Amino acid sequence: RPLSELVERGWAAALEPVADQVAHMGQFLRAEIAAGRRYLPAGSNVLRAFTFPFDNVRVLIVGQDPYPTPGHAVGLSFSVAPDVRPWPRSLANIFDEYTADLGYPLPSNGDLTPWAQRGVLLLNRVLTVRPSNPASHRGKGWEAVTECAIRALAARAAPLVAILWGRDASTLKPMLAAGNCVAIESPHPSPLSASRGFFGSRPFSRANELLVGMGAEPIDWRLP
Ligand SMILES: NC1=NC(=O)NC(=O)C1
Ligand SMILES: [Cl-]
Repeated sequence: RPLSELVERGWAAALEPVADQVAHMGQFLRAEIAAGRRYLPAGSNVLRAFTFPFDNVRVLIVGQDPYPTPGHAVGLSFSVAPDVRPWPRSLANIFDEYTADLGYPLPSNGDLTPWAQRGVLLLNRVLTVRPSNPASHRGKGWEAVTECAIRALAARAAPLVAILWGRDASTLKPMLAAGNCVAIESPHPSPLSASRGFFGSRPFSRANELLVGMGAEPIDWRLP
């Protein structure tokens, strides 16, 4: 199916340079199934981050690979379905920072869809994984797709704040360099850094200070 059927209109235009590579990745996933290997998230969720409007993205959160445990990955980085419990460790850590940074009560569930609906792009650099095999689809072709996405956001006239929660943070920074109104949060602790740099990093409040300083609306980070 063409991009226009898979992703939101603005994203379909932004991702046109990787249209053939996206189709190629569809073929890779089919071949995995044919080879007797599984992948996560579900096929219908692989491109889910790009189903919210490109034009309203104001914050980019970048992870590395999807959750490797069956029933966790849902196509938005770090998110889980609202009936998943206990939360994965990374997400529990994210929520302990959420409460500290913002002063909001602990969320009821792990669904980050409200962030996506408000202009937060919950991107992983690699969009699929073989279950129980962490980082197993590294180098299989997603990187050109997600790089295209990142560079497209940075080329927009609009403000953008980037939060780098993956191992490749240092490879990602240059992709964000050309954007005139792009601010990248540094340093780059990841959720599992926990009290050795992640807690107290204030990613949500800092994003909003930066957006407001650039004349953009803040993100409402509140979760139920
Ligand atoms: N634990 C996780 N690490 C990531 O980098 N991304 C995810 O979606 C989940
Ligand atoms: Cl985790």
